[PDB]
Amino acid sequence: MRDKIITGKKIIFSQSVAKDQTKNLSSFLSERFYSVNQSHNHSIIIGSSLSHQENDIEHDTILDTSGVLVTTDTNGIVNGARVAITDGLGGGNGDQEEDDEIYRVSHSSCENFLNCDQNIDTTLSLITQTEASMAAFIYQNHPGKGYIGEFANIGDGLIIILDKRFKIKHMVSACHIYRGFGTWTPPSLQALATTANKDKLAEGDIIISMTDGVWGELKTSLIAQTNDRRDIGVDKEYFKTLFDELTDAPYPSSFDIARIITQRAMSRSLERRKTLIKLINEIEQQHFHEKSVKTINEVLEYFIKTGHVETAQTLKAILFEDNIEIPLEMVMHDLKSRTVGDCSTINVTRIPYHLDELIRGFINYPEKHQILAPLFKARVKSEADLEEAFHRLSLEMVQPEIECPISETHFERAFKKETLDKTQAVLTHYFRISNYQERLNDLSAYLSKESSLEKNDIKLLLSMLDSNKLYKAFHKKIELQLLDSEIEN
Ligand SMILES: [Mg+2]
Repeated sequence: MRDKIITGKKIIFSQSVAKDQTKNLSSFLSERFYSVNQSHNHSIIIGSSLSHQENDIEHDTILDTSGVLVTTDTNGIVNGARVAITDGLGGGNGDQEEDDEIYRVSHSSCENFLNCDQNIDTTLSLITQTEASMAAFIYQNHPGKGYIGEFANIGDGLIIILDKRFKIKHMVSACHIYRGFGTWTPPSLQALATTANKDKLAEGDIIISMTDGVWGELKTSLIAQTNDRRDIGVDKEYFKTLFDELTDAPYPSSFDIARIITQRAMSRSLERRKTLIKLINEIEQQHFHEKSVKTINEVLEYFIKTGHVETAQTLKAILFEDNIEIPLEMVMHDLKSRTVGDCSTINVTRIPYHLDELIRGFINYPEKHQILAPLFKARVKSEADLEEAFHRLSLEMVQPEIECPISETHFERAFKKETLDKTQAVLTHYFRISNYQERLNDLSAYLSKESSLEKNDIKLLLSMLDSNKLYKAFHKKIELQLLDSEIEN
């Protein structure tokens, strides 16, 4: 059914910062982002924080692409999935055919990785036999090893692996290649063909993948820096506190998680672009030419002496974002012509529970009841396992429209209440059940003393239980349980 989801080529009307300064975070997010939901345990938010300072981008192409393919075992039960997300390198310079060409490789790279069936190291080797960075991973369940997740990240992509309590466990950092004086560009998947130097998960774990427009807005952390390689990530203390509004709430949807992170990233993005226009307006108000001031260190002499000491530190923080003498006309014209932001995209993937997927397929495909019946004898160990499983399935929320605006995100339950309550009681009774003809009578005794509503699913149970001519005598006494069903009023 909904086992493969890929984002589409979006084009938005991006206003300027001078018009976005009079808007709150709700107005900025609803005009620039979309939501692509796959289930309660996977969702994607894609948009564009790209904007200009005094003009509007009427055809702002979103050059990012995220995808997901959920894989199943031999019996049709989910046992893994493959996720990939790409960031279009460059583009947005005004050439639309260039933007289409960059998105063409960005979308095809994500789609070709998903449609492959090999491991992550062989899949990449085949497809790398117009640039776009990429970040992908593949998790899958092994018999004695459980979930095994192989990762892969190239460029400005970032991966963060949490557990069920939003506690950080691993991070796959981004990269930058020094190609010149201040020319740090992230490596690309297409560079893998140009160079030979290419340089155990658990249930409920949260794998979050984000683009340069997402984690670049949060508090950063330069992990490593060589002579031409820069490993960068986010401050794990600041990224943890983003989950403080989700500590006690049980089982949140991957959309709600991705919504929290994106809201915080766009909150700092909207404030950083406001601080930049407040700084430029405050510099133009001084008219430094009347006092003949051009050196950046003499401008700091002016601001610190005048009383705008916090306007100076604001300017110093941007100088570090990008002493010696540098003129004013260079930095002002540079800041005026800068583009703020990037295409922002994020995908959150929760590792499922084995029992939750065994029950999910048991509900979706009921004809497989006797096939996967002995599997319940293995997973189910206590009625706390089933109650925990169905409690998680109760709070699951899906999105009817796969792709919809982020403000008009309508969700509803992924299971009907009567479908969950009855299926829980069936599996609960099957566990409470699981020596010749004597036990053949005792099975009819426990079923007789029981008085469960909609007990017609005994035939559904008997299939799981069946897996001289005394079988006939018991099923005869089971047609006596039909009298017990007739007694039910
Ligand atoms: Mg980007």
